[PDB]
Amino acid sequence: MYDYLFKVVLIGDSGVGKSNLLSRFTRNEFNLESKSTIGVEFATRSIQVDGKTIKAQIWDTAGQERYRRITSAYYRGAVGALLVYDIAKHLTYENVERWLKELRDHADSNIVIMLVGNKSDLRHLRAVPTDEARAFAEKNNLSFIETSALDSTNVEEAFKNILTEIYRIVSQKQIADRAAHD
Ligand SMILES: Nc1nc2c(ncn2[C@@H]2O[C@H](COP(=O)(O)OP(=O)(O)NP(=O)(O)O)[C@@H](O)[C@H]2O)c(=O)[nH]1
Ligand SMILES: [Mg+2]
Ligand code: NI
Ligand code: NI
Repeated sequence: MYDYLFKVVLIGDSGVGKSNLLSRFTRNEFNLESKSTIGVEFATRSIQVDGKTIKAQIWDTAGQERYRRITSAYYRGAVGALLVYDIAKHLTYENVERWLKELRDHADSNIVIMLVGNKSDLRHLRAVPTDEARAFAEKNNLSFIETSALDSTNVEEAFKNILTEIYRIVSQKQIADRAAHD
């Protein structure tokens, strides 16, 4: 059983590690040789927030949109988005703004967004300083975390954080809504 089913979509440039974040979170698995994502995939994991069972339904799709535009169907019903860039590849961070516009175009206007700087294990190749991404996240009302799907750092935390924020929002909406029914 679960108390909540939260659809959370992974978005971000191809190669940033979205599928490995998914595999790490849902299966504790990581693949150095993962290929670009076929179509759309989702995987689930349930976590407890405030003693409630939150079932995360995490969606994943290839980041490259040149030939294949992500439709609103991908974003539809999503209450969270993990907007992932690769800390070692500045272009993926530069594209965060385009991903934010994609969210505006395709997703619920109140979608919870977490900026995720993935591949923190590549600190020797870091192209995006943490405080820069933080400042950007703060400016854009995004939560922010750096992860490494490879070494697992902050992967649990990233998902738990976004899911908790979503939980906080919908649990409060439920209380309000119940009152409307009363
Ligand atoms: N060093 C390091 N490599 C990572 C990390 N996460 C993913 N990678 C590597 O980055 C490459 C792309 O990962 P992948 O998860 O497939 O990226 P993606 O964002 O899903 N790509 P696509 O959008 O095209 O499906 C793979 O070689 C993968 O092993 C990480 O945290 N650290
Ligand atoms: Mg992928
Ligand atoms: Ni679009
Ligand atoms: Ni109602």
